[PDB]
Amino acid sequence: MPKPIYSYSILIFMALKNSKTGSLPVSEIYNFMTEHFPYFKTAPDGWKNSVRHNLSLNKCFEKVENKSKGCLWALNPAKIDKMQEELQK
DNA sequence: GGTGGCGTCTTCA
DNA sequence: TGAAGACGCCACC
Repeated sequence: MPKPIYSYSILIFMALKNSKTGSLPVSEIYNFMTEHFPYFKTAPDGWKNSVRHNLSLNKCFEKVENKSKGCLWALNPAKIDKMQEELQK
């Protein structure tokens, strides 16, 4: 169908804020996106790469220390207001 | 061949 | 300057 109106940053923010602990491995970010935005179930390859590009670059998201193979990703708490504002559009 | 972290390159404002 | 994202690389298993 159409792409979501949301940037990848906001899509990731939705996935993480919706989670039980507030952090997810990227495989579960993908599952959130395909479950909530069925566009991604059939989207051309590459979108996963873009999600991970955003996670690494954006200081909005922080890589969490593995507790006891993918890392967990979490929100930068100082950037939640900004992400919340952008979501309200 | 898939996965995940991060990089390159272009477009645009 | 830099947001934004399409697309690439490569260590690792």
